Amino acid sequence: SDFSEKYGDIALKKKLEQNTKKLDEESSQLETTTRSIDSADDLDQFIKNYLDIRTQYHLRREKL
Amino acid sequence: PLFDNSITSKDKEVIETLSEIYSIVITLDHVEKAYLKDSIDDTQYTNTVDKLLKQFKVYLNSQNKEEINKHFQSIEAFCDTYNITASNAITRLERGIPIT
Amino acid sequence: LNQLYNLVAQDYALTDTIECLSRMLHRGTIPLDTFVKQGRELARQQFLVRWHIQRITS
Repeated sequence: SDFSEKYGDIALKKKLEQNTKKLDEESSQLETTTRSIDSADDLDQFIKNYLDIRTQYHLRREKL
Repeated sequence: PLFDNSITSKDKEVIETLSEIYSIVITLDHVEKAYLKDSIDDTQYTNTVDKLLKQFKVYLNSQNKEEINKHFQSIEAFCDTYNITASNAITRLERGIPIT
Repeated sequence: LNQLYNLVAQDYALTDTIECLSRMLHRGTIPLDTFVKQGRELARQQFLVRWHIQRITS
């Protein structure tokens, strides 16, 4: 009740950490995935997703 | 609460306007940087910039101009009111010409 | 409550995207103009977000 408590803090702090790593990691790879996008249809879908993603990054980062 | 349910129909149009003024400023600043890293070439740069610099003056010198300067005054200022960083832009703006 | 919290992320996120677009433009990926269009459409969006915070943070 006392330990489990102060250890719920560590409990999350580590797993969130990973997502963050994971997300930034992703956006770098996603940048490398950059092709013959003349499809302004697909460029938008790339944007949408990068944006979408980054939102999730900062949101997490924020917590801590 | 996104839009205040007591925000003038005419005001809604004014926000939309600022959103454009903003849009110009931050965008321009990049263009310029890109040109100082050759990414874009002169031919390209001078048209596009000139174009922007023109567009800007128009937004302010729109019919509903009062409200602009009003809640969102003289420009170097408005750049601070909003967390906006653009050390190039602010020179490309206050000087109304690109290549010089 | 988290209405703002969630919004905050957007402002940063957008900034991050536009930066990326810039990098993309530098390495040629997009034509020198598509950048402007896509860029402005993002910035414009951003402004609203930022200003939207002013509503709350005021």
